[PDB]
Amino acid sequence: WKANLLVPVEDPRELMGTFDFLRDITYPKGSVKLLGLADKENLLSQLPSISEGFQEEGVFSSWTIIEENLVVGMEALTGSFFRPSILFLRLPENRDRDEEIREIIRKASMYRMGVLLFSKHPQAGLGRQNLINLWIENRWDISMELGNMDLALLIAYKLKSNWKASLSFMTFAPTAIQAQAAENFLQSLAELARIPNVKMQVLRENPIKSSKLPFASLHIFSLDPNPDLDLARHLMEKAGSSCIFALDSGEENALALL
Amino acid sequence: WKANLLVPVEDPRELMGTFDFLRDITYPKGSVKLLGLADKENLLSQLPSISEGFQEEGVFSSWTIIEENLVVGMEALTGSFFRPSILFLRLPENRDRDEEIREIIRKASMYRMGVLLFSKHPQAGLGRQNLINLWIENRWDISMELGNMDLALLIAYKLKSNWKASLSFMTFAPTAIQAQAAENFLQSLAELARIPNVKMQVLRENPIKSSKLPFASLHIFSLDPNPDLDLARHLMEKAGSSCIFALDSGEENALALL
Repeated sequence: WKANLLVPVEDPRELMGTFDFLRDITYPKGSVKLLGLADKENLLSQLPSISEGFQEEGVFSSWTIIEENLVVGMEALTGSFFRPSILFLRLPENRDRDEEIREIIRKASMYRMGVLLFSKHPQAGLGRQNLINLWIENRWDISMELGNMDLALLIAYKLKSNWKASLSFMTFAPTAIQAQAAENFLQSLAELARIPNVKMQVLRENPIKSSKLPFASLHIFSLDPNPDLDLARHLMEKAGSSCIFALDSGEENALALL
Repeated sequence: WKANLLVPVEDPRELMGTFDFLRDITYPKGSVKLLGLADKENLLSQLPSISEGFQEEGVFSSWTIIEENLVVGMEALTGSFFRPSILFLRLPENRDRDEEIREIIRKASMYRMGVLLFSKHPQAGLGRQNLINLWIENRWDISMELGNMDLALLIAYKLKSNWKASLSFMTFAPTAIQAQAAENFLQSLAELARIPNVKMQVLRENPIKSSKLPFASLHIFSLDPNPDLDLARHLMEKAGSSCIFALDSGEENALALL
């Protein structure tokens, strides 16, 4: 599997702060397209250098300069070489952009694109990068049709591998019968995907409802096609660590890759 | 050389966000003492785990729980095994604590302690950790008595080595005669300290006065015994990347180590 990211950049300093993480998602032979948006930040000077940096660190890369611009950005991707694309967005602390962000997210599916929405904890950042939780939504038999969790799983596996971190699958269930089915589903997923040393937790309570989350450097969730961005922010704050939210294009088949 | 840090911790999430950097300063066989200050953050649960984490990652570590407390913290260090100590402080964005911070810095020298003051850029963080600038104050013959720059140099060398980053020595001079002397001093320092592949820049203007700084992942400066914390903040903002400020205990002899 190779992640090909479209990364809008307004501020090159934010990009520099995210470089290693973008690299960890895409290494090896994945790709990163830097889409520079407008030039007080002198993107013209910085983007080419950062793009060359990705190449030096084993990831393919390109850059261009200049919400309507994101649509054009994705539209331009259509027949490009670097295969299925994924839109990488940062979830800001300020809510001033939630509507555009939501609109961008809604639009990305139209262009056969997955979306990664990254909510980096302002104090912890990615911490020790040694523990990853993949949160699997209450469903429990395994069809290749995993529904909206293929990108989440692929990212979990990729970061497990690039960070050499421990990975846990987390879910929740209302009843004993459902809890058992969820346990069995998680064990089957790990077994099919051939991911070793995965720990499973089936929780009594939903992560949105609980007071605390089981600790991780990074929590991976699925992103609802019609997301509550405040819910996303709340999860990160409650976790006390970084969260990433993954919306499928609908074209990924994680198991067939893994 | 082995850095033995005293690290006050009020918020374990900030500690998690700084863990790798503290490790990069102290690895290998350096040490980190976590001094937990007061318990809504449940330091009692988190500090022991983080301390064990340092040990796992090849750095010695200990922890205790509970401005007056920092003085006691350092006072307690007196005859402890882990040799010369260095106080590690974060420079917050909010100025509410500058006076206490300044007082702490002033006090640290009394206990034969160096001080590292870290100003992490809120967007760039440590970026790609591939370029380090060591800023050497306008002086130019080499005496073992480098004055207030021994800790700065040792940290530059340590991070160069642990990040496998490129290192540059930066300085400034008012006249051609002084510029030549500074060039020669920097070449001599690199040669004596046996640090290879160091690039030297002698600038026309002071870093405080210039509009922009030559780019680095991390700028290392000396910290004035009586520091202007706003000047420190300004340097980081102008740089667009992280800065660390190092005040000597006065007992370090960097060259004799390097």
